[PDB]
Amino acid sequence: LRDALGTVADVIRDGRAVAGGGAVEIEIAKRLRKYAPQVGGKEQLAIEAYANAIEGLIMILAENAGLDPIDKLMQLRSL
Amino acid sequence: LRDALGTVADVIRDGRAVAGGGAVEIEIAKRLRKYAPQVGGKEQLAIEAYANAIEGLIMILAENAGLDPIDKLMQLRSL
Repeated sequence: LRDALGTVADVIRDGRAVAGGGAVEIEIAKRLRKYAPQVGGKEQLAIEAYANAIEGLIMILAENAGLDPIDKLMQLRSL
Repeated sequence: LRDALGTVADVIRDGRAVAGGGAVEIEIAKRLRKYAPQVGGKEQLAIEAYANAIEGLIMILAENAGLDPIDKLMQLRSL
C-alpha cells in the first residue's frame, strides 16, 4: 500500500505518464533505426545493436507468460 | 585465347551484358531488402538472410586484394 502511494507520488512529482506492456520500447526501437543512417560510420553498427537490445527486453516479458516469443514480437512491430 | 573467344560467344548468343566488380550483387541486395517486407512471415528472415549472403560475396573479392573489407563494402552500399 505504501509502495502504491509512493508510485502515485512519482507521477505527481512529474506530470507525464507512459504505457506499460512494452509499448514504449517499440517506439524507441523505431526512432533509433530511423536515426542510425545519419551517423554513418562504424558507430552505425553500435546504434542498431542498441535497438536490437531494447526490443530484446519484451521477449523476456512474452517468453515469461507462456507465449511464443518471436511471432508475438513480429505482430507488435508490424502493428 | 579460345576461352576468350568462347566468352565472346556467350555474349553473342544472348545479347545482354552486366558490369563486373561486384556491381550486380549490390543492386540485387537492394531489390531483396525492398521485397522482403511483403512476404511478412518467418519467410522474411530467410530472404533477408539471402541478401546478406550475396553481399558477403564481394567481401571475398575486396579481402583478397589487400583492402579493408568492411569499410569498402559500406562505401559501395552508400554510393
